[PDB]
This record gives sequence, C-alpha cells and structure tokens, in this order.
Amino acid sequence: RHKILHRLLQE
Amino acid sequence: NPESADLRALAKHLYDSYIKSFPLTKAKARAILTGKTTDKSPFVIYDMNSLMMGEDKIKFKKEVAIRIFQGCQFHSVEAVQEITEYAKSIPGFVNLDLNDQVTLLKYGVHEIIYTMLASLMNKDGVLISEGQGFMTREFLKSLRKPFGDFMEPKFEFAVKFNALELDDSDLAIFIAVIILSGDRPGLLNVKPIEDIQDNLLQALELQLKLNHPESSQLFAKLLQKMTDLRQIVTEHVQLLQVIKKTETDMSLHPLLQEIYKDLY
Repeated sequence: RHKILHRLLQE
Repeated sequence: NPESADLRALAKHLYDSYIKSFPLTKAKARAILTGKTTDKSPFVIYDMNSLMMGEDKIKFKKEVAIRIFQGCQFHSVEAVQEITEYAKSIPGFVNLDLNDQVTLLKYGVHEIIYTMLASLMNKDGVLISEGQGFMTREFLKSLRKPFGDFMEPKFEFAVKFNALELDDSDLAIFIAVIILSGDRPGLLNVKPIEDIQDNLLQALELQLKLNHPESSQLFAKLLQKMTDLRQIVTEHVQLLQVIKKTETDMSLHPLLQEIYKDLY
C-alpha cells in the first residue's frame, strides 16, 4: 500500500 | 544568541532546500503577475478557444471540463513529487518510521499544494505550467458542474492568505510545520514528529519577527490558516468523491488514488 509514495520516499 | 542562531541555520537550510525542490518560487510568480519580469508573458486562457490556442505553450500529455481537471491532476502529481523531495530535506524527517513518513505526506501534500498555489494566484487567475500560462478565475468558474466549483475555494483561500505577504523564506518553514503535524490519523509515533514540529514552529516564529519586524504576530494569524487549509482539503475530497461518482470516462492518476484512498 502507498507503493508510489514509498517509491518517491525511497528513490 | 546560540538558541536563536540554531533556528536561523534551520530557516536557511529549509530556504535553500525549498529553492532546489520547487522550480517556480513565490518571488518569480509575483514578478510574472505584475509584469516586473522582462521575461516573455504567459499565454492567457479565458475561454474554450484560448485554451485550444494555448496547447502549444503548455503540456496536456475528451470534453474541456474533463481535460482541464486532468491538467490539475498532472500539476498535483508533480507537486507531490517536489513536496516529497522537500520533506526529505527536513532535518529528522527521513529518520521517522517510514509508515509515518507516508502518513504525514498523505495528509500534508494537499494542504501544501493549496498553500503554494496561493503564490501563483491573484483575484483574477492562476499561473500554470511554471508561469508560461495564466488561466482566468472566470474561465474556471464557467466550467459545467461539478468542475465549475472545483478551483473557487482555492482562489477564496488564496486572496486571504496572500495578504500576509509571506515570502519564500517564510513559506519554506510554514510548509515544513504543516508536513510535521503530530495529529494526522494513524500516526504510530507522534512524539519525534511533535519534537521536530516544535523546533520548526520556533524557527517560524523567529523568522516572522526578523523578516517582517514591521508586522506583529504574522506568526499567530498563519497558525489559524493551518485549519482553513484542512477544510479546503475536506471540501476538496468530497468534490473528488462527487466527480469520481458522477463521471465514468476518467480515472484518477494512481499517485492521487493512493493519497485520496482512506482520506477524510
């Protein structure tokens, strides 16, 4: 859940 | 004194980080809106025809209300990316529980989008595509329902907000104070969040005394608006609920689906 937000935060 | 000095350093780190994160600043925006900038003026979109002629000067990536609203979506998505990068520069933010990082952004981003949109707005319209467009308030009102009532609350908030005549240096701290809100639903560990926000709030206070010493409790009015912002979002979420139900020939960008799912 919140895959994109996780991706943006972990980038 | 050293206590004040640490809070100046924080105000400067945040300001620097804001300038790197956000392409169009309130400084530049204001220039463009007053014609002070010697740069090429923005293409003005006031009706269906000007919008068609405007496609060359902006980026769209079927009917006009749907296409405008889809453009708003694209602005939001890019804003969420910029805000996420700025959050990561807030000292202590990345050391928080990742699930809390996600919750703060999830509830923070729209409040910050509407704060920063006020920088792009006057009573007559809003700069779009990094100030290379200007979309009139009248045009956005003119759209068929429910799209006609979509931007008007943001203009209504913007005219009030812009009175405080905050600059970038101020907004950089205010925006961080909003992100680090210890009362967002579903936070796991409120204490390290409130600790950072307490520091940011002190920096915001010091910042508003120095950079506006002819002002007085510019600080106190600004904290009141943080509640104005939550209602814009509550009201905005309900309108998205309506739009998603009443219309079927449009989906929401997946990033905006994550954010809006299980939100108010």
